[PDB]
Amino acid sequence: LNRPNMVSVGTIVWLSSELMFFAGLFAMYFTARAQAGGAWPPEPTELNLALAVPVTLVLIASSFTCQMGVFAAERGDVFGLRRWYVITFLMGLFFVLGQGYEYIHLVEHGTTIPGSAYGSVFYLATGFHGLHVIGGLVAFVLLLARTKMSKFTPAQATAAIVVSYYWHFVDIVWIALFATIYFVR
Amino acid sequence: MHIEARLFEILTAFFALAAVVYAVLTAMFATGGVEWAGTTALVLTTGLTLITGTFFRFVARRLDTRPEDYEDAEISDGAGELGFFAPHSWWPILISLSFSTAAVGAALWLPWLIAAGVAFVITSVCGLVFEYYWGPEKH
Amino acid sequence: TGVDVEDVPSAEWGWSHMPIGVMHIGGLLSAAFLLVMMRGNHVGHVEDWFLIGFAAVIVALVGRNWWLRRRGWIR
Amino acid sequence: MSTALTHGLIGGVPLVLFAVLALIFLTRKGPHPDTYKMSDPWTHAPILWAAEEPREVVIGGGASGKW
Amino acid sequence: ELDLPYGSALTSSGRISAVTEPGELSVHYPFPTMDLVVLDDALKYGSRAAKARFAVYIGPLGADTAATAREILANVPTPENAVLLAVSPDQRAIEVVYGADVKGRGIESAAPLGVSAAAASFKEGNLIDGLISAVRVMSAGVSPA
Amino acid sequence: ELEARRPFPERMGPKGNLIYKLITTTDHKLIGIMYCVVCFAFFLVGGLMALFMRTELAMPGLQFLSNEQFNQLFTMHGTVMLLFYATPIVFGFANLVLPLQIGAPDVAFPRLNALSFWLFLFGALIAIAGFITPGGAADFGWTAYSPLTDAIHSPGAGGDLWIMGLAVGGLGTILGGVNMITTVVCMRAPGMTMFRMPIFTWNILVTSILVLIAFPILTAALFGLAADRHLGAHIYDPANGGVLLWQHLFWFFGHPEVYIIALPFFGIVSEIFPVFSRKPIFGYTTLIYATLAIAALSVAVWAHHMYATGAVLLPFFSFMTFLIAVPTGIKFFNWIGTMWKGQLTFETPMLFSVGFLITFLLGGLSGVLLASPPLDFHVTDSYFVIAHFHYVLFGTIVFATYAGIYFWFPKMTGRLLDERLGKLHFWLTFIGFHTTFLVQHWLGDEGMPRRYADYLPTDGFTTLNVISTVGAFILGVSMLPFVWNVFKSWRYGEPVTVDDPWGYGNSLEWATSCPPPRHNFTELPRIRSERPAFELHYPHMVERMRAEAHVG
Ligand code: HEA
Ligand code: HEA
Ligand SMILES: [Cu+2]
Ligand SMILES: [Cu+2]
Repeated sequence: LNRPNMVSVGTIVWLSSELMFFAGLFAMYFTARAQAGGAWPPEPTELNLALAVPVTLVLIASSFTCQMGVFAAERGDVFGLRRWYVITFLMGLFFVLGQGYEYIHLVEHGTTIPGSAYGSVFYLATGFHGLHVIGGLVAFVLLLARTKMSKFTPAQATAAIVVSYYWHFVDIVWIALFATIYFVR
Repeated sequence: MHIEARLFEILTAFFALAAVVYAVLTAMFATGGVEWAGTTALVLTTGLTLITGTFFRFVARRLDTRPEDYEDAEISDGAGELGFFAPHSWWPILISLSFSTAAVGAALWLPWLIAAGVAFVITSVCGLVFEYYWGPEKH
Repeated sequence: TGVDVEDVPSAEWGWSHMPIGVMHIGGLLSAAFLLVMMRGNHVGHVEDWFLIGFAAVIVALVGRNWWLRRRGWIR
Repeated sequence: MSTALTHGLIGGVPLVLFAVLALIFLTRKGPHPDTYKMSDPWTHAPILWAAEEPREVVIGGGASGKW
Repeated sequence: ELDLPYGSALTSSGRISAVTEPGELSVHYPFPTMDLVVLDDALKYGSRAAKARFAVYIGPLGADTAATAREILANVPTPENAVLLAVSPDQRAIEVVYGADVKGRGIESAAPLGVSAAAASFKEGNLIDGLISAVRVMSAGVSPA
Repeated sequence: ELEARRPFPERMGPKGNLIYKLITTTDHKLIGIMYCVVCFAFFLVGGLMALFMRTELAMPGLQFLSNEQFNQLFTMHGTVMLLFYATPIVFGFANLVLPLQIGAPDVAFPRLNALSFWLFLFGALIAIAGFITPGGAADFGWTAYSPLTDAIHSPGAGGDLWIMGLAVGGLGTILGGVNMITTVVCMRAPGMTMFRMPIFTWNILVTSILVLIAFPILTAALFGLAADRHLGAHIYDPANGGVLLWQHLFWFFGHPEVYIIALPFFGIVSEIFPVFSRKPIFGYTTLIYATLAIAALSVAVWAHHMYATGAVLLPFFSFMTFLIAVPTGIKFFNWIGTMWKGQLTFETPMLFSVGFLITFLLGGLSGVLLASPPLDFHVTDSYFVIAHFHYVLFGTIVFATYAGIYFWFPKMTGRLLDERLGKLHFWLTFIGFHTTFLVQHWLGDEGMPRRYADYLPTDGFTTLNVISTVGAFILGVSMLPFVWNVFKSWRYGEPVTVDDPWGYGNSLEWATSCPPPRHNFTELPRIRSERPAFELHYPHMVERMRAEAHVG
């Protein structure tokens, strides 16, 4: 029975809704850029492309690690699943820490949320994505803990798969945000 | 799953047409140029429909006909064993109470209440996720 | 004492019955207290509405229960 | 203007309309059948009513009467 | 009508699936609702206290009335523990029949009392009132055993 | 021989039968009942707010209210009526009758179902708990426009609670939509194809897609507004395009919303008409295609709420709205062609459906008139708009909801509502509504804008306000027969020992017991058309049904 997977359908449609949420955020950002004429990144702001690219590379690497974990999960092997998902969790935590460090260095040199119109849209566009990353990390921890406490079944496999493409959605959203904020300007 | 994919593909086509038409017609003939809000909204609505329709198309392209997708199917064709459907549970109301606590702590700016609500949300979601997987107690 | 096992399954395992006169008199005295709380230094009248409404609801509930038990519709 | 007039209308027209429509409708006849009179013959089908209460053919007695 | 009368149909199981027209009822009892409710309450709370089913029959007994009554009692769910009261308002006959398990529990000194109450109430034309009175007195008579 | 029944069914149920089941239940039928009850309670509180508004609006001058109090009153009335009654009553009806209509035993995610219900309830409570604040509830409009909602203007704590309650409720609604989509996609009987399912199911699927499109962008806008109000975040600053940004976002959410609260009720009346006309539904595929067309077009007209700002491209949105006006007319003609040449009997659901037809027709005429920008230039933000959307909203939501209750009360309880009380209720509601909301067209055409707490005697409009208040009090006294009928008929009332108490029923819900069992079915009939219960209960009609299915 169960020719298509039901948790998969649910996760896909919910990911679509979250795409609409990020649509709202992108609209907020794209407006008020057309109002800043000239040096539209204002008085004190300078983005650090020497630190923005490594964290993106780590995020893509984590996506690849998660896909490898999915491959390990499709065959009834739980230990490879665990290894690859621990690696993915660590890479994601490193991304989050790098983003926080960039936040600190950017806030102690000017740009703040109540300081300018650019700081507000920048911080809201990136912080909600960071929150989604933290949610994905929590999901990873819960999935691993659940694998520890019962026999490995196709339901466990399905859980791994749906968590994986949630992570992939987060990664593609970050790619869009990065391309929009650091290159297009 | 042909009709679901076809529905979402029709929606995608119409949304993409409307998006591109609105984009170019605000690039011209508008008081300030591109509108930059409705354009983004329509583009990412098209993206929503595209994601869902593409997933459904990929599922349908590698699946045998189901008893509910085939007329002249018999009710004894679906005989078997369906999935697992949860009986009674009390975790949803606790999840809702935790989320409401965090929401009240955000409405009235109280970071201690926000943190308590977040911790309660984590705890109750853990309880919901582990409910049918805890083993017997090890004594 | 005892109630029916068809109303309280574990009636033989613990205290399961409380007489209805206690509840009726308690409700009436609660309403009386709510009413008597209109004596003091409470200038303004937005709270008298709450007191009167809460007492009226309780009296109506007690009266409904007493009537339906007197006429046999419950019990 | 006409404070008393507006008050009277606002407070009275809904009640009058309610009463009229209630008289028109609630005085009609319901679909419930008429009560059986013991003078006419029993025309309904036979009825058997049980108690359902005790949850889980040799006769042991009897008694008779003729009103 | 014994062949699924115009709306009823046999299903994949042995269950029937009947219908009704948009303005019609499907019970057709020539008694008030608030009298059927009192009879149901009496018939339930007497059986609960007596630990024995109580049943009521209203149709005809156009034969040996005792034989028909004790052939009717065999339709009660648990006939070996049951007390049935049958009334014919055309032949004007009242008959109470028992079971084996309900015997020596106060059944002999309560059946004539039930018949007497039912008759005394039927001599004015109160069928439901007579039934309720008879059920009350017989239920107060029988004891749980 | 004989068969042993009870003199009367059991009235209520044993002690302790509901309270713990109510906290731990995962049964979609009980969840739908809870939806319905809580939604009607919120309807009552919103109606009380409207009654206060009417009684102040009569008799020029401020008699007992204040300006701030009147503002809070219309804000909270609009908010409660639009988001705490209609949007959750949609999912109440869905949870009631969708798995039965597709032949399923249960919904896809039964714990997510309960989570959606509880999120709705607690979000509504959070949003409404602003009246106990010394500043009062929210006092900007229901639309909460751009610079008025910042922290300098409207600095009270009611707006914060408003925002957070809306966010909680929106998450609940999104989860409900996900559940419904997945249920229709996966759980489905082994003979029911997608072009054999009911129009109510089709409309619910479309409404769920619209929900998934519309609600997340409102959540994003609310989070941006909270960021402003609590951190000084320059996002809706008028030095930017912050004034028009908020309007664009909010109306992109808000028009799909008014289409979210219409299509399930179109589906309800399209399920009700054929049963009481003893005919098939006219143009099954045409109705499906009209629903899809409305769903598609509803996401490109949002700016017809922004004609007077002087910042939108008028012809695009005007053409889109004129276009969206056509599938509704096709749907109306299908509903009429269903009743044409039948055997019509008018019980309470059919009566309420005809009232719906009339009222919605007039409201839609007003709307398509309102869709012209030159005319909107005069009649916008007046009582003409109020009259229009009250006609459409009342006609669809209130009338189709009452029709659905009168229709499906037996299928959920095993009892019948009284019909004389239903006729009294219908006529009270009809007279009251057409007395209170007809003169407002004139009221708004002559200069009288919306959201005014007071006016002057030297103006006109002092008799029409009194007439509208009289009608409003009639509408207020209309609810007592309905409430009394439900309260009595739940416990007493004619029992239903059959399937289909309204004979000639379709849609596979009338082919199971009157109160359905847990998992809803003990047997399923062969599925060949969209009328399986009809083909099951009248087997001699299949030949006559297929022979003449195309004459017209
Ligand atoms: C269920 C709710 C609902 C529904 C169904 C509708 C349906 C429609 N609405 Fe309405 N509308 C609202 C609720 C609704 N509306 C609300 C709540 C507001 C304002 C909220 C706020 O501002 O507070 C609003 C505001 C609103 C405005 C802006 C008014 C203003 O702010 O000034 C406009 C104008 O473009 C409009 C137009 C329409 C049109 C064209 C339809 C069409 O769907 C109607 C089509 C109906 C018909 C019956 C046509 C069918 C066709 C035929 C029958 C053939 C004949 C055709 C012609 C006559 C040419 N609506
Ligand atoms: C579906 C949604 C909905 C519904 C059903 C209603 C129902 C009613 N509305 Fe409302 N209305 C709106 C949605 C709705 N409205 C919206 C969106 C606005 C614009 C919002 C904005 O301005 O911000 C609006 C604005 C609005 C105004 C303009 C206020 C202002 O701008 O000045 C007026 C006044 O004439 C009005 C009147 C009514 C009346 C008389 C009813 C009647 O149908 C209701 C009468 C019903 C009852 C009276 C209930 C019965 C009450 C009791 C019996 C009390 C007993 C109950 C308990 C004890 C708790 N409405
Ligand atoms: Cu609109
Ligand atoms: Cu305006």
